[PDB]
Amino acid sequence: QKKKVTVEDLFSEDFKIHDPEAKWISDTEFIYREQKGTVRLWNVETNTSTVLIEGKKIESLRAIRYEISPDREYALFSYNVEPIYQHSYTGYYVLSKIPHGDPQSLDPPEVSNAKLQYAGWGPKGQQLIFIFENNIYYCAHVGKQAIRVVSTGKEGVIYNGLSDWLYEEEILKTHIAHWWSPDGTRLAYAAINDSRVPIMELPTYTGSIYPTVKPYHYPKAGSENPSISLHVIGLNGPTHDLEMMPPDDPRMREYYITMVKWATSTKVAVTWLNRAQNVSILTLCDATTGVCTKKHEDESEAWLHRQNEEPVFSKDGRKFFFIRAIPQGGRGKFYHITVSSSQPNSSNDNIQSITSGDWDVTKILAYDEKGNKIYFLSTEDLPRRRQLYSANTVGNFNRQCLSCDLVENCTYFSASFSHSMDFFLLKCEGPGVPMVTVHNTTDKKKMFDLETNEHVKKAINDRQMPKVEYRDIEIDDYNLPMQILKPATFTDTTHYPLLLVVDGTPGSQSVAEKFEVSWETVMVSSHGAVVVKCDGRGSGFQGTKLLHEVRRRLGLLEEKDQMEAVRTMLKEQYIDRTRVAVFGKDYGGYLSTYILPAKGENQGQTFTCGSALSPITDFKLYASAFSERYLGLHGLDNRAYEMTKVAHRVSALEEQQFLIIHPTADEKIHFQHTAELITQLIRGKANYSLQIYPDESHYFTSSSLKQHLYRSIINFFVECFRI
Amino acid sequence: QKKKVTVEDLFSEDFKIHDPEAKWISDTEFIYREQKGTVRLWNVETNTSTVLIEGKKIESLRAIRYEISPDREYALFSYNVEPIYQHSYTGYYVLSKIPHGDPQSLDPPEVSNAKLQYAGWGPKGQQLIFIFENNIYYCAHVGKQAIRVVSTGKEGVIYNGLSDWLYEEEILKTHIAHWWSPDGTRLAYAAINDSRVPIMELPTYTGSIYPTVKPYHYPKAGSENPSISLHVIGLNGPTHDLEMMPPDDPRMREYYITMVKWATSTKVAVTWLNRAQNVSILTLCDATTGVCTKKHEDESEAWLHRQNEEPVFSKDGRKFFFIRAIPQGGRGKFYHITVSSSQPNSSNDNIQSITSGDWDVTKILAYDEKGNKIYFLSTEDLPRRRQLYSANTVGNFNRQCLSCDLVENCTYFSASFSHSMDFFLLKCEGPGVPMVTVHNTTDKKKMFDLETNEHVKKAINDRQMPKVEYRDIEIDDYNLPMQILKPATFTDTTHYPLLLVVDGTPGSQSVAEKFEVSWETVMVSSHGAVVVKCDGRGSGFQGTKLLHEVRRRLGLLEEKDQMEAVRTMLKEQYIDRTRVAVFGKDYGGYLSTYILPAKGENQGQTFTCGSALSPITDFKLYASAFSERYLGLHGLDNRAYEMTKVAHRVSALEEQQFLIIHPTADEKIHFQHTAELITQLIRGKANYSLQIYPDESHYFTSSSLKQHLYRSIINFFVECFRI
Ligand SMILES: *[C@@H]1O[C@H](CO)[C@@H](O[C@@H]2O[C@H](CO)[C@@H](O[C@@H]3O[C@H](CO)[C@@H](O[C@H]4O[C@H](CO)[C@@H](O)[C@H](O)[C@@H]4O)[C@H](O)[C@@H]3O)[C@H](O)[C@H]2NC(C)=O)[C@H](O)[C@H]1NC(C)=O
Ligand SMILES: *[C@H]1O[C@H](CO)[C@@H](O[C@H]2O[C@H](CO)[C@@H](O[C@H]3O[C@H](CO)[C@@H](O[C@@H]4O[C@H](CO)[C@@H](O)[C@H](O)[C@@H]4O)[C@H](O)[C@@H]3O)[C@H](O)[C@H]2NC(C)=O)[C@H](O)[C@H]1NC(C)=O
Ligand SMILES: *[C@@H]1O[C@H](CO)[C@@H](O[C@@H]2O[C@H](CO)[C@@H](O[C@@H]3O[C@H](CO)[C@@H](O)[C@H](O)[C@@H]3O)[C@H](O)[C@H]2NC(C)=O)[C@H](O)[C@H]1NC(C)=O
Ligand SMILES: *[C@H]1O[C@H](CO)[C@@H](O[C@@H]2O[C@H](CO)[C@@H](O[C@@H]3O[C@H](CO)[C@@H](O)[C@H](O)[C@@H]3O)[C@H](O)[C@H]2NC(C)=O)[C@H](O)[C@H]1NC(C)=O
Ligand SMILES: *[C@H]1O[C@H](CO)[C@@H](O[C@@H]2O[C@H](CO)[C@@H](O[C@@H]3O[C@H](CO)[C@@H](O)[C@H](O)[C@@H]3O)[C@H](O)[C@H]2NC(C)=O)[C@H](O)[C@H]1NC(C)=O
Ligand SMILES: *[C@H]1O[C@H](CO)[C@@H](O[C@@H]2O[C@H](CO)[C@@H](O[C@@H]3O[C@H](CO)[C@@H](O)[C@H](O)[C@@H]3O)[C@H](O)[C@H]2NC(C)=O)[C@H](O)[C@H]1NC(C)=O
Ligand SMILES: *[C@H]1O[C@H](CO)[C@@H](O[C@@H]2O[C@H](CO)[C@@H](O[C@@H]3O[C@H](CO)[C@@H](O)[C@H](O)[C@@H]3O)[C@H](O)[C@H]2NC(C)=O)[C@H](O)[C@H]1NC(C)=O
Ligand SMILES: *[C@H]1O[C@H](CO)[C@@H](O[C@H]2O[C@H](CO)[C@@H](O[C@H]3O[C@H](CO)[C@@H](O)[C@H](O)[C@@H]3O)[C@H](O)[C@H]2NC(C)=O)[C@H](O)[C@H]1NC(C)=O
Ligand SMILES: *[C@@H]1O[C@H](CO)[C@@H](O[C@@H]2O[C@H](CO)[C@@H](O)[C@H](O)[C@H]2NC(C)=O)[C@H](O)[C@H]1NC(C)=O
Ligand SMILES: *[C@H]1O[C@H](CO)[C@@H](O[C@@H]2O[C@H](CO)[C@@H](O)[C@H](O)[C@H]2NC(C)=O)[C@H](O)[C@H]1NC(C)=O
Ligand SMILES: *[C@H]1O[C@H](CO)[C@@H](O[C@@H]2O[C@H](CO)[C@@H](O)[C@H](O)[C@H]2NC(C)=O)[C@H](O)[C@H]1NC(C)=O
Ligand SMILES: *[C@H]1O[C@H](CO)[C@@H](O[C@@H]2O[C@H](CO)[C@@H](O)[C@H](O)[C@H]2NC(C)=O)[C@H](O)[C@H]1NC(C)=O
Repeated sequence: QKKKVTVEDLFSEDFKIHDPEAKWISDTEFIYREQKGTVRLWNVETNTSTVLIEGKKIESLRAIRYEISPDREYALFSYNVEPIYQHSYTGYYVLSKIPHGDPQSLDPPEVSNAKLQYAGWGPKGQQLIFIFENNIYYCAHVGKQAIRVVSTGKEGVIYNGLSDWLYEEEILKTHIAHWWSPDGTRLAYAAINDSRVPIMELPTYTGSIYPTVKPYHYPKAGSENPSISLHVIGLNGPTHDLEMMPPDDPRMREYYITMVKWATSTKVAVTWLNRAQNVSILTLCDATTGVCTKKHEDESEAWLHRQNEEPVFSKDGRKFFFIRAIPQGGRGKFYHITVSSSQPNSSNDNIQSITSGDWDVTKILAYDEKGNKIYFLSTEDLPRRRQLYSANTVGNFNRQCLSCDLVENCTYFSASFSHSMDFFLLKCEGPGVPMVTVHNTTDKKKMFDLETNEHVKKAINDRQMPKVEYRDIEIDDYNLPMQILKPATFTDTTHYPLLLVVDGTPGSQSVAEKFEVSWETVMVSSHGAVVVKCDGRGSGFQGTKLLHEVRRRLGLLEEKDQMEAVRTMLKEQYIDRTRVAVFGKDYGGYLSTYILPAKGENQGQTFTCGSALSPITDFKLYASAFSERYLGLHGLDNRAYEMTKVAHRVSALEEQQFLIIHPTADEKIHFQHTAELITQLIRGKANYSLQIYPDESHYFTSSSLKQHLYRSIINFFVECFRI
Repeated sequence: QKKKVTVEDLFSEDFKIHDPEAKWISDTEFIYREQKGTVRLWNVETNTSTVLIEGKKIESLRAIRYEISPDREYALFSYNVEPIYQHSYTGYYVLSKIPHGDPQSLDPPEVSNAKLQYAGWGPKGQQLIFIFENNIYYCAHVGKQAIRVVSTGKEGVIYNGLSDWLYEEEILKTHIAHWWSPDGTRLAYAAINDSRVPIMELPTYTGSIYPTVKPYHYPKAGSENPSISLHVIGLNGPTHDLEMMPPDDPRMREYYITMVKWATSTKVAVTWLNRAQNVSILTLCDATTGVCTKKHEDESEAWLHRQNEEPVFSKDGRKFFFIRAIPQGGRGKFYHITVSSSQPNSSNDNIQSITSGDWDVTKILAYDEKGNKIYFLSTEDLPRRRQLYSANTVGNFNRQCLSCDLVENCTYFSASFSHSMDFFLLKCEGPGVPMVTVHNTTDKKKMFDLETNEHVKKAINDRQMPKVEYRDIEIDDYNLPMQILKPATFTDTTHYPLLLVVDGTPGSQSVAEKFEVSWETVMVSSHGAVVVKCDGRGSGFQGTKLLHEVRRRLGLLEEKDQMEAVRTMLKEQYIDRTRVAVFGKDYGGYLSTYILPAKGENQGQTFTCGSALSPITDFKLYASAFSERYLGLHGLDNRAYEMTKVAHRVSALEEQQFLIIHPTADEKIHFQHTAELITQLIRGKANYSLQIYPDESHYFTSSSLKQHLYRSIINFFVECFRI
């Protein structure tokens, strides 16, 4: 009847969602970040959305990033930013006054127009720091000249203020590794030493006539990890730099610092996780002593999970709210909020959780000390959803679900409260087209809409959007969610081809009510096929027990859980056994290539064709922090790294078409994996096909490229599908 | 009716030809190298084939190579752990006495069980040398301890006695670069300096956890070439090392030494070719003076060809027989034998050729000074054949064709004469199953058979061998030969798919009556398809004019010549326009990917699918010696390297399937080419498919691998063929 979703549509200015990136500045107003060019400043109390910056950003060579100072008198702009790893704000930095006019290059002292690794504003006034060649420079006053506060930096070897590869990609999940005290007087920063970490060479084939390798420190499983230390310096006066000394538990001689936050302007909280990732230690250090005191500690049989977890302290640095796994009677433990006094005394804990049940809390948003309110997101509704809740810090702990069925057509949520909990920004993300709204904490009434994305709502309604469907299945005391997407003009007579899209990274979640549109949408819409996603054991958001089911068995269970979801889908009559395919990327590529068998024996050849994008195929060749977490430390050969090798599985492979896609200069999952895999396919005399992306990184931060990628992928399955 | 030729057959112990590798030791007997294990020693005069070595070679960890000493009292052996046998004479060597028993490791002085880069026997006695870490060691007596005669060697940078990459692959065509004087008193050796040659890094993805690149000197077009010098040392007494000084012709400031041979035990012949390869200088040097004297010189407009050409001298070092291009009236010049006195005096040449015509002489085999006989191979019969001839060095120069229709069922030939021309070994090579015979020079009578390969003759007769067919076509004053292979059970009703197999390396020859069986045979036999080969301009064995037609036009003409051969084949009715495919490897892969167009416009899409194995795609990235030879020197940008880029052609590509096969650690044609090519396929939004061979070299010296290769190739075409 009307237009099917096509790839062009995917990259259409029509289907582009616009995130206002709203951010509170006070307890009465939020930034009202770019509406579609200009940057405003809404004032919820008395609708006064002033103008802070305008389409003069386009002027500054389309500054990719920008940040208004605290005193709201300047703005920090970055342009010609080039991406490094996951997230890497690293380009040219310019400063300008709030209304408009007169930009200025932010360069270190004595150096000309040079790229910076990071800029960003301080907490108070217009203080700011910027990192150049791994050294931290500071400027209190905008006119003041920069001062090199820390100078032990050494490009690619000694990082301070920013993460090294492993810290950004695996252990800290951010490139930023420094933290200002609340009063902007002291600055805490991690100092990472990759000096003794092995160096991986990345192959190049396109640069000059004689391409050369790009080296960088990357620790494979078992090798030496980056050595880290936490430091703090004064931002006024001689600045005495002090290192925050770590605990002692002999079960913490090799560790990662996974979390650091200021409890007050004198004390800073730190979580110390040991390399084996089975022992954790929360700590309060004196930013003037360097003495850290144990404030709690956890240990697990498998591996500690969710360790970047930031605690919420009471303005007086007194008691605080953390969140961890608590037994929850039977059926593993779940993540819930917990309370402890500021000065936990050696004997026992102040232990006592605020929430409980067989559901996980996923994010503490705020603590209203003036009474008993603690806002957060949870899976209490359905693990596939995200609702905003609130509980009483006192007596009862009654949970009131603020979102739940408010602003309908969407059940996935994110939100932030004003600097007084009064109001809060609330964003959808699904199931319906995403949007941003504003409410007053108490009332819960939509004070107004910030972004509705009508463009998108229109365009979507002009297309045969796929039809969603959730069908919890189950193995053992576990129920595995699994959403199935149907062609939208789905009947029951016709038989459709099955496309299993598997991720399966332990801890992640593939079945959720978020709003997404990718090449999968195109496959369902434009080429009419049903896609199936399922979250087996190892999945997150369903308690420790489920999660840890894959310990030292990476890729074994998930093969069964996935095959079981395929089988139950094969039983239906609106799907024909002959056209079954599988796809997966990253850890998903591993599972993807792991799942190309034949169930039973007489009933062989379950899949027709499969594909893996940047597949990991040997955890011996993968990042320490990841492999060791699920298979335990290597060295003395934990011999879990042997049976998990996907090589053992390709031995089968009889008639399936195998398409491997892999960007050549992949810094996360080295092309080395794909290379080793193909070697096996060759010895095993199997048939494969490779598509390469010469000198390309792991992420695909190019609409142009991402597009080509998708097209390639759809062109593969769509082929081994039509008959 | 009976078995079709299959891949298994190809690698069957049944279809394996056995080359006795017969080699004369005197004027009455040849080695009778391995009959199928044991090594004998036939005595043609009185049938006495003694036994020199036996299946005791299998003993010595299956020595891959072996060589009996001159005094026939010892035997050199060589094996390779991690078996791979190009024949870079590198591995572990052992010495043993002629009958049998007691092997001994040949290691340098003071070093233990270590690999050697080369061994080999001297001319007289049992003298021998061996190269270790690019230094030459000498042992006169078997018991004598080695002496490091030359010690300026530096692994991978300073080679002496052996070629560096470029010298082995392109300019000398051998890894061996040393030559003993006839009397074993003086030793000449090339000293190659790659010190200032750029170093190419080869990507590795499989070795250790952290793969690393493998570096080595490789000169791309325009870069600095290896610097060479010729040296001579005495093998008895203090050994004064002397360098043979090169000429002066300012048109020889940058040169390659392409040929060196001893004229006597005091004089050595050297051919000096300049980098541009358009000026050549034959020279006689005094192995005791170092003074080289011009003895002749050639220059061409295009490029000199066949420069490794060794001259044949009269026992008294007097007059000699060379072979070069001589005008031959009209229609270019052809290669024929030439005579000159030993001491050519400055004025004019002793010039006067012995043979002439529109055919090429391809190899001087011997000179019988006792009269007037000069034996050689030629294309005088048909360029697609090789017959043994003879001519009179005196008065007439009458050519008598010794082979021609002798031992029928085969017209391709190779041969060698005893150390007195009396008898001669004669080997087939085609068209019928290969074999080795023995005749007495005068008589021409088959004294007996040395190797008949009945196994093969049997097995072949049990199979539906493809049917051969030659069909000279023509463009301009040139007739382009083109053999076509038919399915053997070929009718005329049925329509067959066309498989154009193109090589096209300038100077080479693809259409010849040699006996070959590869995946092409399987394609014709087992999958019934007709393959077509054609030799357009640039081909060899048909005079200078034809050859040089491609100068600075690499890939242009050959596209037309090839397309024309395809068209004339398309006209037939036993072939259907719908299933036309093309394949090529190396320079053939270049042409292969160059030929994926549509003739005319309305009659587009000439090919359905094509494939290129290790395709060169940019002569700027190829070996200097090769590119510069056909496109002229680079540097000041000869801008022929731009239009020849295959990139310009892939722009078309609309519906064809493109399968690129490339071994990753290819040292001859860098994977870099395939990488650059794919980048273009991506920008041009074309469809391709890559098959890689992780860490594999360029050659495929593994039956196991070679097999997988073939299978892969047949599996591709056979697919886009069946309907
Ligand atoms: C890698 O790919 C190879 C081909 O690209 C695969 O080889 C085929 O493997 C099958 C099964 O092992 C072989 O048996 C087949 O049996 C079928 C009937 O039983 C035949 O199919 C019929 O229809 C096809 C449709 O195209 C026709 O082409 C065919 O002529 C026939 O009439 C098959 O042809 C064949 O008998 C088959 O021989 C193989 N095919 C070919 C041409 O290689 C291989 O399995 C894959 N994996 C590996 C190498 O292990
Ligand atoms: C500051 O906060 C304001 C809070 O009101 C905000 O205004 C928002 O609220 C009003 C009303 O609550 C929204 O009203 C709009 O939408 C409704 C329903 O679509 C319309 O109602 C009816 O429309 C019919 C037409 O069929 C008309 O005939 C009826 O008389 C009736 O009005 C309204 O007409 C109106 O369009 C308003 O949309 C909403 N604002 C947004 C866009 O979110 C203020 O916007 C805000 N101050 C600023 C700076 O705008
Ligand atoms: C790369 O491969 C893709 C598919 O693997 C090629 O796409 C195909 O291109 C044709 C036309 O170029 C599409 O249209 C066809 O039109 C005829 C009408 O004459 C019709 O009979 C066919 O049914 C077909 O619709 C074809 O649909 C399309 N295939 C798909 C579904 O993608 C592409 O041409 C190749 N090279 C490129 C990208 O240029
Ligand atoms: C990672 O970065 C740190 C700095 O954050 C590096 O520190 C340097 O470590 C070397 C040792 O490898 C020190 O040199 C040694 O000094 C001692 C003096 O006691 C001397 O005996 C040795 O011969 C050697 O010279 C160096 O002083 C130190 N840099 C300074 C001055 O702070 C560290 O090496 C890197 N990785 C690690 C943990 O080794
Ligand atoms: C969390 O994982 C760590 C890492 O395995 C566990 O710690 C222990 O690590 C040490 C490594 O020094 C292992 O010690 C071994 O103990 C045996 C005892 O006979 C000794 O003979 C060996 O020489 C070696 O010292 C030990 O295997 C390992 N413990 C475990 C889990 O087996 C830590 O205990 C784990 N925590 C839990 C219970 O989750
Ligand atoms: C949640 O609320 C939205 C509104 O914010 C709902 O929008 C409605 O979406 C349906 C799609 O099923 C629209 O239907 C279409 O109407 C047009 C009328 O021109 C017709 O041409 C199409 O064939 C189709 O029937 C409907 O117009 C729209 N309602 C309006 C007018 O606002 C939405 O359905 C709800 N859930 C979601 C996200 O689907
Ligand atoms: C390739 O190999 C040769 C040897 O066969 C290299 O010879 C070395 O050349 C360097 C110059 O690049 C010499 O060093 C210089 O020596 C002069 C002597 O007066 C001195 O004044 C300079 O300060 C410098 O040290 C070096 O002596 C020589 N090696 C020896 C001792 O034999 C040659 O350099 C390599 N390729 C080329 C042409 O550079
Ligand atoms: C030394 O030289 C001998 C001289 O010929 C070898 O003999 C060979 O030649 C004879 C005849 O010329 C062959 O005759 C037999 O085979 C043919 C083949 O069909 C028959 O038609 C004929 O009736 C004979 O039966 C020998 O077979 C042939 N021998 C070989 C193997 O070549 C003689 O063999 C050789 N000395 C040795 C060591 O055998
Ligand atoms: C190969 O041919 C030679 C001739 O070169 C044969 O030997 C004699 O040749 C002369 C001609 O110069 C004849 O007059 C003799 O009659 C030949 N010998 C005889 C009687 O056969 C020789 O026999 C052949 N091969 C060998 C040397 O065995
Ligand atoms: C957020 O919006 C609601 C409007 O519905 C406000 O609620 C009123 O608050 C006053 C207290 O200042 C009460 O006395 C009224 O009874 C409330 N109105 C009613 C009847 O709903 C609220 O004031 C707004 N923001 C906040 C938190 O004050
Ligand atoms: C063979 O080629 C060389 C170079 O290509 C010719 O020598 C000259 O080399 C210089 C480089 O310094 C060029 O500038 C000249 O243009 C070259 N001469 C020519 C061909 O114009 C050499 O003469 C060539 N031989 C011939 C005549 O073909
Ligand atoms: C060349 O001669 C051989 C003899 O060595 C011929 O052999 C015959 O080959 C056919 C194959 O078509 C077989 O059917 C016959 O049985 C063979 N003859 C016998 C019985 O020996 C051969 O035909 C000729 N050409 C080639 C190489 O095929």
